[PDB]
Amino acid sequence: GSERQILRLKQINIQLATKIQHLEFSSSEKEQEIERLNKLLKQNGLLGD
Amino acid sequence: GSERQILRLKQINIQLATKIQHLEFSSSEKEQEIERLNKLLKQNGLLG
Repeated sequence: GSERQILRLKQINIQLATKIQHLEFSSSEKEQEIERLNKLLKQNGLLGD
Repeated sequence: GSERQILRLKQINIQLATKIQHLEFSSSEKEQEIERLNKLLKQNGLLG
């Protein structure tokens, strides 16, 4: 149907909105690991000066 | 009518799909940054 696109898009967009939140969490976990590693390298003299 | 509603839903859909592609790309960049930081820790004897 032409109008039949309505439900399909609605439902895809809900799934994509959810997937964005999962990907934001996983991206944040990786940022926190990067910060942890940068601190370890800095405390050990390996991040410059 | 329905044609305008559909166009708006398609606009939202591409904005969401673009954001997902960005987060997948940035997350893979971050995994590479983690691998490089881990290699430098291993090389300096901080990973056993």
